[PDB]
Amino acid sequence: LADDGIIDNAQDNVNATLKSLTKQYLSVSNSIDETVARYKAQFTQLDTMMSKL
Amino acid sequence: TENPLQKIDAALAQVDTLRSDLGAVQNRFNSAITNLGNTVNNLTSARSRI
Repeated sequence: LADDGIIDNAQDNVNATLKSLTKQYLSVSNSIDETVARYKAQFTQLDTMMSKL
Repeated sequence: TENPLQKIDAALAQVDTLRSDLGAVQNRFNSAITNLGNTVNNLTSARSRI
């Protein structure tokens, strides 16, 4: 139950790992946002050029 | 066959080495799993980005 215990170090390592994975999730989320922004801008461009034609 | 104490010592050593092998295999497939997961997520991120 103390800090030196296997369970406490286990849960400390678990929270550290999930925080690193949360940083990775933030990276993937911003990449997703940028890619979606690009695709939606091109989709609006397609809509405008189809409206002209 | 006398001297059972050394045989008990051998049995407990066998238990300890089975524990060690179990942990070795555990971390072995943990490394394999994290490597394949990294490969999968890298592939999907590269595919979506480009």
